[PDB]
Amino acid sequence: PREAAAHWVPFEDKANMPDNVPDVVEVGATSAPLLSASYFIGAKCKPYNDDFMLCREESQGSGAIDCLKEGRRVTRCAVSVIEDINKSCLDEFRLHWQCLEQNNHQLSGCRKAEALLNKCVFTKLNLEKKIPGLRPDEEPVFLKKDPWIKPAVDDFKSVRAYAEAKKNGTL
Amino acid sequence: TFFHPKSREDILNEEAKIVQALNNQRELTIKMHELKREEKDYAHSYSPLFSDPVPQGGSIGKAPGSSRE
Repeated sequence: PREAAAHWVPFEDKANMPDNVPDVVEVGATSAPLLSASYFIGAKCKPYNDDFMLCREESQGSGAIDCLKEGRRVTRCAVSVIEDINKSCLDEFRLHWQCLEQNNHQLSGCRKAEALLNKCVFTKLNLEKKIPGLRPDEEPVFLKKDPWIKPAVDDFKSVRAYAEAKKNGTL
Repeated sequence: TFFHPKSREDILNEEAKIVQALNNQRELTIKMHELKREEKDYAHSYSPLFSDPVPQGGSIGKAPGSSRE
């Protein structure tokens, strides 16, 4: 839809959901940690996400009311991913999304924290980052050694952590 | 004896053939007036290759849930 125009007053609604709709926790993460956990959500919630979208498409208009079970599953899978991150991989995750905040949510300014986080989640949770649609001939941009595009200032904490991890063989 | 007119039977037959041709042209004119102003196909009237009238719109933000039959 279009954005509002020329005047607009926000209005909330203090009503509760009907009782034939079970309750579901929300995700609760803001922009940056969710951008950091996007690929790990996609690695685990592919079937649930595409089932949600397929039941929306098959409904042909009534997707808001026909797809509630499916959306609840999607929300729960995402909450599980972020709970696993917080339980196990919180320091690297926080490095990554604070690094995203000081940039303009450009993942090109955060590769040194991204590497640590991807290693951590691949070892503990067994979820790896993959950019689909590519060929075996194409290099994914998050694995390039020397890119053209680099941050103005590389994040300090991430640099110190990358250095320490290379000195301790964690990478 | 100089009078050698075409006989009555042949005159009638030639006139009958003429009238048969005229009625044939009449029935052809009626048939053509009826084959026109008769509903034609979407392939014959608009588009013989892309014969689907159903529009598939934009593609840049295609929402699942936008198609409808």
